[PDB]
Amino acid sequence: PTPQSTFTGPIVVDPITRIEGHLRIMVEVENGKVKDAWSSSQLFRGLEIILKGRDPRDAQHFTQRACGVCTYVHALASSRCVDDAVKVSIPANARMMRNLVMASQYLHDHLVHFYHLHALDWVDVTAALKADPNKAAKLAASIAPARPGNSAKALKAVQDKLKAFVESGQLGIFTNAYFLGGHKAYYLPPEVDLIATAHYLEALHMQVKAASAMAILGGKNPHTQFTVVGGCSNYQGLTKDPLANYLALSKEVCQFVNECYIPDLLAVAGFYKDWGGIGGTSNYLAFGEFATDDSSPEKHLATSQFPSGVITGRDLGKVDNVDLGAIYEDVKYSWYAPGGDGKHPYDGVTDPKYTKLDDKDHYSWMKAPRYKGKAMEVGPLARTFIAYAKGQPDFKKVVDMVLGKLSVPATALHSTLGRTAARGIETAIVCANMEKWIKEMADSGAKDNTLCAKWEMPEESKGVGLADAPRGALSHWIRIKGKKIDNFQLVVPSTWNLGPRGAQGDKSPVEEALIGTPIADPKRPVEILRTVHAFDPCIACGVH
Amino acid sequence: AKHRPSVVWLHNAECTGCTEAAIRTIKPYIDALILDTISLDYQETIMAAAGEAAEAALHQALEGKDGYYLVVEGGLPTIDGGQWGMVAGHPMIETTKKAAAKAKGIICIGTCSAYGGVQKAKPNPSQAKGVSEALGVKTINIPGCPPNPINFVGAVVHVLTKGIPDLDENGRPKLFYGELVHDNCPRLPHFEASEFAPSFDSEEAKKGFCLYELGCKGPVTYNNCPKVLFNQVNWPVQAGHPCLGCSEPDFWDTMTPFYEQG
Ligand code: SF4
Ligand code: SF4
Ligand code: FCO
Ligand code: F3S
Ligand SMILES: [Mg+2]
Ligand code: NI
Repeated sequence: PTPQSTFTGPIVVDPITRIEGHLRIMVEVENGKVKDAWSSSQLFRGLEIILKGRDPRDAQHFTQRACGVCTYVHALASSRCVDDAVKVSIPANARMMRNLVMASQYLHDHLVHFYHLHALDWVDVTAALKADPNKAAKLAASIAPARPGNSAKALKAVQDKLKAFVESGQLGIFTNAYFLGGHKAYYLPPEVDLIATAHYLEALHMQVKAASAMAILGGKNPHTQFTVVGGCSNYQGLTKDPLANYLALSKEVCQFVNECYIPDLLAVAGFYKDWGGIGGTSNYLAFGEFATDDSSPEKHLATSQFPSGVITGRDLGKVDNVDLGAIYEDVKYSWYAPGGDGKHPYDGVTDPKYTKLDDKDHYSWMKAPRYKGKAMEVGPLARTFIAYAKGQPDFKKVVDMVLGKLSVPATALHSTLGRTAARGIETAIVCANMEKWIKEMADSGAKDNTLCAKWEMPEESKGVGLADAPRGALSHWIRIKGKKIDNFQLVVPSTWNLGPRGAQGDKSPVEEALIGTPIADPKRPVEILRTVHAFDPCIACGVH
Repeated sequence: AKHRPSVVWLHNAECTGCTEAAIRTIKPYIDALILDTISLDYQETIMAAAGEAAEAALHQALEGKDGYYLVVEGGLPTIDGGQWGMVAGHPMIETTKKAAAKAKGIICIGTCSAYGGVQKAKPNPSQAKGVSEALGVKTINIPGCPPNPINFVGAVVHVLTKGIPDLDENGRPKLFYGELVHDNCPRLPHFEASEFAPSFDSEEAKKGFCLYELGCKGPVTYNNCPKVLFNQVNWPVQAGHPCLGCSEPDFWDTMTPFYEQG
């Protein structure tokens, strides 16, 4: 069964490594199981305060720096936000190019997350040295497609590289790893660790290609520079040779997704089936992404190919429509001044006020986003459930392929294992659509190269820009006054997922998912990391 | 066999775009770099250890017998004794100060660590500062938001094999920052001829005319973007968008509004 100690007391993990930003997690453990938790964000920058009084056209360039991991997504949200405020509808080619760059971001972001941020919570790299390459090559034939990088020869070279590294005594990024000398919560046999490790190194090279594909349309990665009010500036991105290169690179990345990422994910989930009953939550929100009509926020919600919606109490039989007026942020348990609770983003208030470390009344720089008083999980799992419930064909096939492979019910997905599987699921679906989306833009741009519409700056107005970034529902809200930024508020996926308690003391998704976490070894609490990393935390995003 | 020089990489007030930029290197790739060339001994984004185990890894690295080089990403929030930016319960200013003290060299990756960056922009609510200003020490600056991996890895390799490179008035290596973006721009003939796009939808824009009227800061920005490109495929102006001047100090306040020359 699931290794669990008898430990009773507190555990603090700071810093949480292998995420973006600065997170501090506190838990109370009783008999080897978490009974209470706190998600404490440790850095404030204040982009919302900085944008006040500035040119609305500049907003996208400031907000993109909210995060360099989910690069682009904020530039996109700000562009959509300001496009809505000036009431301009972007040309079809601009919609297509914007959505493709988002698709490329999904591929890059999820590949890096699984291998470079999450995998070391499930894979014991040092145990890879115990593996027999020939036995690993044979096992690789029984869990994944045939490929030269999985040969005994290739796996031996990886092992030999790793052995020389470890024998140097300079363990670098592996220094003091929780898996050193063995750990009861790590289940994988040495043969699987070796396979996973070879792919870890391959992903380091593959992510460089995924970034190149994105830069063809985006100008550069990190931090794209091709979006403008009314559309895009990259005319070259509509031409033949650049889009042929974009397809070739994308096809390489997708081959890696199907040959390595999904198979590695499935193997790992197969060994850790017990994690299908740990770390689940109940409410899911998604604004949707990849819309066929982005002429307004309403059209975005309704035409997103990855559907938008709201699920409550795990009821996959009732997907409600998103009510953008029902969103608000609380600050009761956050480091902000009193009187800022229950604010809708259009009326958002960012007034920083610090108290002290581990103050149970004020313990995070993140605000607490709530929907009609309920905490909402956002991200790949939310999107997957919403799409599955609505019978989205691509999601039904893939979710069912995963359930059929793991021999588990769909309810097993309400968990840390499901959350991890969901991220892989949508990566596979984006991959399946790349060739279709690229062809649509190629044909359109060849026919007519309009890429940016005409518009006018209003004296006064407001707007909202919606997006479903790799981590979930993203929204930028602007109030324009005197042709300037009067108020600008960001409500980011990691704010929904990892923020603190709301005005009712109600736990956030991550705090709630941490309850019931078994702790095999209090000194090396990998289980806490597994669940937290499953949400793919981005703290600079969360706080901005 | 051969001892690899120890590198400590700290994250302060940053977006992690600089870390992301670094792993985009292809000469060499990041794995070859950390397996063969250096010993990356602390890096929160990718290191296996967490919490106290990670803090111990840092302190083991700072006490290493063979010394270490320091890379700093992000600015330093100084308001309220530095408490708006913490790691392991310590103010970022305090941890960087401690690590800078015995460093063989200090490299600031990104405009944030070099000059203060985005959080420093008016009204600067966290009273953020660049490393050199906050610590009172000279630093090797590799600015840009984020800088090109060719520039960062180039500087690291240079520092470990040839010593400190020649630096400009702003601490930037002349090897990479000795030319204006504008001087190597393929649209320079349009500029000379006064052929400016008046808007992004215009035929002038479709014809690839100079973007100066649209705010391009290339003429006052030192970087190698048009020469080396990003991701081996593109750069902003090639993508039809003006340069924001992201490698210049306080560009957030000196280069805005981005779409104007005023
Ligand atoms: S310099 Fe730019 S890319 Fe690098 S950390 Fe700062 S904001 Fe992020
Ligand atoms: S686009 Fe910018 S860098 Fe290129 S020539 Fe015109 S002003 Fe100079
Ligand atoms: N994905 C992503 Fe970043 C977060 N959280 C944003 O938006
Ligand atoms: S915006 Fe920055 S990346 Fe180069 S093109 Fe201008 S210096
Ligand atoms: Mg906000
Ligand atoms: Ni992010």
